Amino acid sequence: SPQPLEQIKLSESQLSGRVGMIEMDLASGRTLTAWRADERFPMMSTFKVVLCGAVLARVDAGDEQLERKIHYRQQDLVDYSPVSEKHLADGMTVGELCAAAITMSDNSAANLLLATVGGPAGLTAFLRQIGDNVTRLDHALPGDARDTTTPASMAATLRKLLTSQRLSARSQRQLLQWMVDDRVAGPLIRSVLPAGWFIADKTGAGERGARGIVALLGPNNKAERIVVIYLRDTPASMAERNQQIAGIGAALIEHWQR
Ligand SMILES: OC[C@H]1O[C@H](O[C@H]2[C@H](O)[C@@H](O)[C@H](OCCCCCCC3CCCCC3)O[C@@H]2CO)[C@H](O)[C@@H](O)[C@@H]1O
Ligand SMILES: *C(=O)/C=C/N[C@@H](C(=O)O)[C@](C)(COC(=O)CCCC(=O)O)S(=O)O
Repeated sequence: SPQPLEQIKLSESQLSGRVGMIEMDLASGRTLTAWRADERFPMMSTFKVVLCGAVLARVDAGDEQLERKIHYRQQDLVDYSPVSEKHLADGMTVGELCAAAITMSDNSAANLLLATVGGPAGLTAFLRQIGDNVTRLDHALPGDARDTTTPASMAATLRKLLTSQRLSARSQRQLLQWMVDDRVAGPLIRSVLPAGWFIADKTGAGERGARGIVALLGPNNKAERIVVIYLRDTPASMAERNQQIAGIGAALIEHWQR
């Protein structure tokens, strides 16, 4: 593979789309690679990690419990509810809702959780409170800033949730574990990663070719770096979008020591 930046450029050329990317040391926030890092991209399902960060902040504050059982009705379900559709009789705990939202991208779970943090306005206020003045949730054509972030903002926000003292030790540990447990792409990624490489992640997909991943990655079985990659405005097949992101991954892996 070529160098990371060379591969990012090749991916834009092949996809006819915009790629946005940050590679960041998790412990320190050192930025290693930045490409369109201040440009806006649709977050898609990647917002679910930030959502559950806000849920954990309420738990830490004494205003929520991960144990608390939420009962919901079939009429409350929205499109794509692979876990939540199974619990109409018995409900789900707030913690289970977060696990379903992050690890399965369960939309009904995310919707229920979003209500608890005061909707999109409430989540946006949470972001402003932790110093993210860029990311916004309002609920995919160009010029629409709704439900968007930048690679730099998302990376900084994820770092703050995972490592700063904004969340309790236990809550940091929980948020990381939900990402380790991703079922959408985690096992697939492991299957193609060389031995010794740690992965935790949340994926996203959307209209007009939108595709993305927020991940922790590193050799020696350590979450050494945050990697955020967003694609937008490409007509490419999902398989091709996946392959291009994987290719950027390969360039990082082959050329890690920078
Ligand atoms: O340094 C040489 C390494 O190169 C290859 O590994 C290949 C691997 O066989 C391939 O499957 C992967 O594809 C990349 C798959 C990445 C999966 C997605 C990555 C995500 C994670 C972070 C956020 C965005 C991308 O590339 C690497 C590097 O060439 C060899 O197989 C391996 O033995 C060796 O250790
Ligand atoms: C989050 O990114 C959601 C993406 N797409 C869903 C949606 O728009 O609600 C779909 C229902 C597809 O969902 C999936 O394939 C699950 C995995 C999505 C993910 O990568 O998180 S819609 O058909 O696009």
